[PDB]
Amino acid sequence: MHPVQVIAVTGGKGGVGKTNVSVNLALALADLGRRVMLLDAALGLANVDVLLGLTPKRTLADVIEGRCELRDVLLLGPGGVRIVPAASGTQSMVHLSPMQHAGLIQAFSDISDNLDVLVVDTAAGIGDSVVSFVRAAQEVLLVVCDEPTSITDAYALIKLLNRDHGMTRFRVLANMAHSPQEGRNLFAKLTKVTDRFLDVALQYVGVIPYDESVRKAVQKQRAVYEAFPRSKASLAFKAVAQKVDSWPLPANPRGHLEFFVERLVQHP
Amino acid sequence: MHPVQVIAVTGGKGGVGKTNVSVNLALALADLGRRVMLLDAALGLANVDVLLGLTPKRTLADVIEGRCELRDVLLLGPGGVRIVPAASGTQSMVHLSPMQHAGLIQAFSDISDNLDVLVVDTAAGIGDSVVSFVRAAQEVLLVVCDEPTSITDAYALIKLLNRDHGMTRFRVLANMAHSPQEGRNLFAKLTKVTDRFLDVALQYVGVIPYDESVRKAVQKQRAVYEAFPRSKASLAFKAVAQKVDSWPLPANPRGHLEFFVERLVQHP
Amino acid sequence: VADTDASVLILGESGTGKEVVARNLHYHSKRREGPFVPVNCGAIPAELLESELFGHEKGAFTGAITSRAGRFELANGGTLFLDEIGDMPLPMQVKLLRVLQERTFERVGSNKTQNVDVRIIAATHKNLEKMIEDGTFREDLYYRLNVFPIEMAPLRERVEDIALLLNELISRMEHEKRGSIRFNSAAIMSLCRHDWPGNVRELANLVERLAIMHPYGVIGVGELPKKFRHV
Amino acid sequence: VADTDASVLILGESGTGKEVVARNLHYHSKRREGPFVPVNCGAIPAELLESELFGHEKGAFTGAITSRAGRFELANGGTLFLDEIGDMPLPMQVKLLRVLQERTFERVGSNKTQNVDVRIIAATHKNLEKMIEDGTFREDLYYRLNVFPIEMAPLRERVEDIALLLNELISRMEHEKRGSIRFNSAAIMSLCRHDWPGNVRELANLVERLAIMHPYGVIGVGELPKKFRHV
Amino acid sequence: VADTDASVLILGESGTGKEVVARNLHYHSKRREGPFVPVNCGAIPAELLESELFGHEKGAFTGAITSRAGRFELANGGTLFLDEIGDMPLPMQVKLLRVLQERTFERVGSNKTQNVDVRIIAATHKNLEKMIEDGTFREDLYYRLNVFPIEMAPLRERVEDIAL
Ligand SMILES: Nc1ncnc2c1ncn2[C@@H]1O[C@H](COP(=O)(O)OP(=O)(O)CP(=O)(O)O)[C@@H](O)[C@H]1O
Ligand SMILES: Nc1ncnc2c1ncn2[C@@H]1O[C@H](COP(=O)(O)OP(=O)(O)CP(=O)(O)O)[C@@H](O)[C@H]1O
Ligand SMILES: [Mg+2]
Ligand SMILES: [Mg+2]
Repeated sequence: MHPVQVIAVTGGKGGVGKTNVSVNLALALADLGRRVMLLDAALGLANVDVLLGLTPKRTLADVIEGRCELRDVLLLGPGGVRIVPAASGTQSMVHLSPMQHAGLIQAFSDISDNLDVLVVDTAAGIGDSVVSFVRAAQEVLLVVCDEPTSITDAYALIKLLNRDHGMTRFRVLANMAHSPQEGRNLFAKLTKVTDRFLDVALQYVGVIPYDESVRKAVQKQRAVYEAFPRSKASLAFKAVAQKVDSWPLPANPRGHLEFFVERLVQHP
Repeated sequence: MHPVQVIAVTGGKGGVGKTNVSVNLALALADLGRRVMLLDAALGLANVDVLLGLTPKRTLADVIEGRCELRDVLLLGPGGVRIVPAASGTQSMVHLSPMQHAGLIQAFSDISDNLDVLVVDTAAGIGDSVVSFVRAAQEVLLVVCDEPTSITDAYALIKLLNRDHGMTRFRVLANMAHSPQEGRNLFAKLTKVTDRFLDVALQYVGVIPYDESVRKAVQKQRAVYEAFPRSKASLAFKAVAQKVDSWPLPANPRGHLEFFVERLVQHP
Repeated sequence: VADTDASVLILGESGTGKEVVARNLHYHSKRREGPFVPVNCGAIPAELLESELFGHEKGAFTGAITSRAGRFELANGGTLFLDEIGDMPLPMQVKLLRVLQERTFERVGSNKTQNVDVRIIAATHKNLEKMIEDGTFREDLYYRLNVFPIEMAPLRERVEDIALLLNELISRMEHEKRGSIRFNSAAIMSLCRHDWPGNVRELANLVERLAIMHPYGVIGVGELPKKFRHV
Repeated sequence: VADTDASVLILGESGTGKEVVARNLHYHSKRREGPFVPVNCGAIPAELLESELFGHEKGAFTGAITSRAGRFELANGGTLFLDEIGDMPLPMQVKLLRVLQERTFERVGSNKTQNVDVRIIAATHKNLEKMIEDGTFREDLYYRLNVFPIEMAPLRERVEDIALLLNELISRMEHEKRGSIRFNSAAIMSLCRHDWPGNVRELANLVERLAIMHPYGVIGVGELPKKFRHV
Repeated sequence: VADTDASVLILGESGTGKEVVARNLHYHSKRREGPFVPVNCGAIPAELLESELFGHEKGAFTGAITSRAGRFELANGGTLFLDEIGDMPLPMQVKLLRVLQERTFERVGSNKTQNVDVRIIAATHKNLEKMIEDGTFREDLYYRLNVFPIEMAPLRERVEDIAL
């Protein structure tokens, strides 16, 4: 028994590689030796199963519609990572009430085997589902690219969270950067904007290089960590995962709704 | 007085280049000589102003919050295109009721000067706002990339619209393709899936090549059509705009809510 | 019925061509110079139907940002075609009956009464009488709308007309400029041997699909996409 | 009942013509100069029936910008016609019995009692007794109203009356210069063998439809709609 | 009032101790063996006050899986203590006056009238007269209740009692 670390991968801007970061970070953390569960919070449109080549028989639409419980929709994905699949264009998953998000987050407490890693792949945008899944996670990892639109969207998400929920600690990961100096400069620009308007704490995690092996892996419907384990992107993901494993574990519950409050209450 | 053509740029998958296609298509259609209005349907996160380098004093958040009407938020963008700006992380625009979308669509009828082009850049995903803005448009242009995730997302959007609203006609435009055969093959795959499960009409519009001039334009916060008017992407956009200008104009109103029903009723 | 001012109800199945009948009725009436305003009650959410039909003022609800005219005022001097009247909510049925009876209506969030003279042409594919029997439809509104019923017949019951419909559909594509296509006798016979649910909608959908797929071509038995060949 | 001012309960199926009976009683009694106010308890939404029947004062509810007065006060010195009283909810039934006996009622948002002198002619199409043993209708209200009952029979139980009804309908249609129709013996016999759901409204609607269809001609069995043809 | 069974109205500011006065009247009257049922009108939501005070039968509303009986029948042969009666809405005031005079009331979802013998001790902290000329409280109910008024003074007006 131990507290479970929950990582929300977000960034607001679409097409920045949130799903790739989620999947590859999950496989890398499983490689270091943790029991990892990956949740596809893109509830209306599923991409984790597409990138990993999985064809789930039961998805979360079956859980919400009540045909099955939450345990029997788990899939054993690559590297031992257990996947919670989402629906793809199901009318009962396009938009859910905050009560339904609360119920789904609370129902995850039935799982008591993962080794303090639960990676949550939020959808694009700053909508209600994204905010609900980010606020429920201990760590918030923002994937940003070196474009004005991505910086603006990340700043908007940070400003929303800080203004309306008081969040102040954010992790930033650069993706599709053509040089380490590009990632450093991107972090510098994001921090410049945030310091100019806000008072929040941004921590640089690392950089994932632009690598065409990722594109080949997506075309093959497999993960770049397992399809091309010796590529630059795979090594960057391994380094980031080593950095992520060194993050401090949660110790005290907060007042709002969050994943696995049971383990955060009884253990201390 | 004439009916106004409305073009909804969509595709479900984020980061496929919906905003770039919207802006560049609007600029090219203005180049052919039409009065074009571009609407940023990305209501929670504005990217049209970011890509075009504009800093609007007043946005649609001011319209919905009631400080100003709709005419005075228009901005004269590049090439004479009139831009309707959206908010960037405003708490009153993150999620709007269907009543608010209906009011905003209906309020556009106050504009009676554009030459039958109104381009609507919808948000990522298959959410309520995207569907509302697609259903109100005469033409639905889907931007798809040669990736399993993009094909799946576009198929999900088509399946949603066909199943729950009865649409059967869709335009498909390929983006970031490294060869014309790549665009043809991508269309073949999408039509294969749709034919295997649905009965809908997909029309191939063209292909926009992968061009780094677009990336330079995004970095410069200007449009590839005006910053690099002789690039491959600019020529492709010009060809597509010529193809789009040859589309049949609307002639009869439909029963549901749509842009400019007044012009579709009185003119016939 | 076209030369008189009476409420027409067009009964049939889905995709049987009711809008064409309504437009022909409007064009051969005294209201030829007026507008034709269609309203689909199954393509508008229940909460939006009242605002769409009646209009609203500057502020009437949490989304009204301007004052606009509804489709009754849009149809002033013409005909209002309410398609899929069966899925209209019951309160909206009551309000529509009141408007039809008193000939006056009020915008949502307003207290000014306006008079509009419109011709009502409603369309249905559901068995209304059964709906009154279950109480999901109002009998009084039914008998106000059923002054003259026109019953359309399924394409499976008028199989000998399929070729003429094909030629007519191909004909209109000459005017709306998306191409042209021709058929083979064996293909026509195979199409005639089909069940056709959603009669004219599927016929037009198939013709559009084959025109965009194979432009200026000829359609044989194997040219048809799927489930249209019959031994 | 015509010469007595007493509460009337009219029992009959939907469409039998209870409103005309109420008007005949009202205009030929001591109320002939008083207002006749008809209200349909099924038309007003259940949440607005209170404000509609009793009225309300300023700020009674969200949307009460005016002090609109109810139907009972409009019927003061006249007659109020309650149609399909059976769907009216239980608290409203208790207040109706209070109006009937204690001659008082309360507005919405008001803290005073108002006295009105009205005559209540109630109409319903449901078995009120069966509703009483189902625990849905007030039993005391039923005894208070059923002192002078009028049971209007369905047209299918008085089929030999169809010819006279056709004469009245065609006579009015001729008086208003809307045309005339004539039936032969076969058509009348075929109509007499019909079930008639919605009796008199069905008959009048059919007469209007045939006037539109066959003006100035002889109607036989062949020219009647298929649902009316019988052997 | 102790030896008379009559409706009592206790006037006083919030926190003066009206419940103990009601209990003293109840336990030292002819109701000593009867139940004492206190109800705070301001506590029950306005949409549930009908069901709470009068009860309801099966399927009365969405969520009525049981035929729970109201407070008035629980107070039959005893005393019901209405606290802050001033926020109780007008239709409830009319039905309360009906219970006071006609001794009858109706359940939710029921089509029968029930007779209960209860003693009503009403408590409020608002000027009921000013509410009468504001058109918010029933005037006839006010006369029916204010036949035996108990005015409990604030502690700031009886400061020399603080020691006791
Ligand atoms: N470092 C990198 N190098 C090369 N391609 C990369 C990359 N990171 C991401 N991509 C590409 O980005 C595209 C989208 O990736 P992904 O699906 O993970 O993004 P995303 O999940 O943010 C989109 P959405 O939020 O709309 O679901 C794919 O083509 C992927 O291969
Ligand atoms: N034709 C093209 N060639 C090369 N890169 C392109 C391209 N079109 C788009 N891109 C790249 O994709 C990025 C995203 O483009 P854009 O913002 O228009 O997409 P989008 O509308 O899908 C984002 P969202 O889904 O969040 O609204 C561009 O800034 C650029 O880096
Ligand atoms: Mg994703
Ligand atoms: Mg965009």
